[PDB]
Order: sequence, then structure tokens, then C-alpha cells
Amino acid sequence: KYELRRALEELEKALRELKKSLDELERSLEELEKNPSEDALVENNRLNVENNKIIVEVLRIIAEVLKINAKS
Amino acid sequence: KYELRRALEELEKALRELKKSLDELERSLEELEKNPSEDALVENNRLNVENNKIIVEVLRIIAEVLKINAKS
Amino acid sequence: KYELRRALEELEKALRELKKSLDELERSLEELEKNPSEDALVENNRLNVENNKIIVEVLRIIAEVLKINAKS
Repeated sequence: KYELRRALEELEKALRELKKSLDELERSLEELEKNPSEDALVENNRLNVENNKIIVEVLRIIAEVLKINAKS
Repeated sequence: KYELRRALEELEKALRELKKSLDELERSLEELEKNPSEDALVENNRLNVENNKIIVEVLRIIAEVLKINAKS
Repeated sequence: KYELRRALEELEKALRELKKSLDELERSLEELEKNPSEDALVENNRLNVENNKIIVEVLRIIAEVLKINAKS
């Protein structure tokens, strides 16, 4: 079952990165609301796109797990 | 199988919240495009971050379901 | 097992759309950082919301797969 175990471990790793990304995104939003500006908006958008990027990777891993389970 | 049932029910609940969040996000975007401004942009970013926040929660639940299925 | 196969095929299709959306989102971000403005920010937000929209659809499909596996 190592194929599945490895996939779930990679999922765990990606979710940890996703959480860190989300934390930074939320911090940026709080600062943006306090002191808004074009620069702060661009910064926040950057971090939002980065969060979406990791979400896409997490979804890829989940799809892989589902395919492993299906051939099983 | 209650562990799995409960997880899938929680998934359903989170997805409903996610849909409401997305609806509000889309409404905000439409208003932003009609009448853009720094304030409207900050508001839209707020709702986008909130949507990402719920997505992360949904992904957590999915990971839990996959772990339940794996020990099964 | 066609129910599951069809769901996984639909998942694959949605993930391909998600990747294209993400690529366009990243391109927009790069241009935004190079030449920022209110218009560019609105454009980037539009593409970010669109990416979230597809993510929600992908999560729906994943939930369906998990429900198929559960009744199985």
C-alpha cells in the first residue's frame, strides 16, 4: 500500500504549505484593510494567487489518491 | 461506518458555506467591475481571501475522508 | 464501475480547465506587478475569482467521487 501511503504523506505536506500560505494571506489582508494602497493591494493579490497555486497542487494530489483507490 | 458518514456530512456542510461565499464573491466582483475603486478592491479581496479560507477547510475534510478510507 | 470512471474523467477535465485558469491568473499577476493600476487590479481579481469558481466545481466533483466510494 506504499503508493497510497506516499500520496497521503505528500498530501499532508502540501496542506501544511497551504496553511502557511493562508496565514500569510490573512496577515496581508489585515494590513491592507488597516492601511490600503495600490501597493498593498498588489501584494495581497500576489499572496492570493500563491494560495490558489498551492490549492491546485493539493487538488492534483487528491486526484492521484482517488485514482489509486479506484484501481484498488 | 459512522466515522465516514459524519465526515461526508461535514463535507456537505462546508461545501454549502463555500457556495454562499462564492456567490457573495461573484456579486462583489460584478459591483467592482461596474464601479471600481480602492475600497471596492479591498472589499473584493476580503471576500476572495474568505473564499480561500473555506476552501482550505474543505480540503482538510477531504483529507480526513481519504485517511478514513485508507485505514478501511 | 462506470459511475466512478465517469466522475474521475470529469475530474480530469475540470482540473485541466483549472490549470489553464491558473496559468492566465499567473500571467495577469506578472503584468500587474510590472505595470500596476486600478484596471490591472480589477482584471487580476476577475481572474482570481474565476479560478476560485473552478476550484469549487472541482471540489464538488471530488465530493461526488467520495460519495460513490462510500456506497461502494
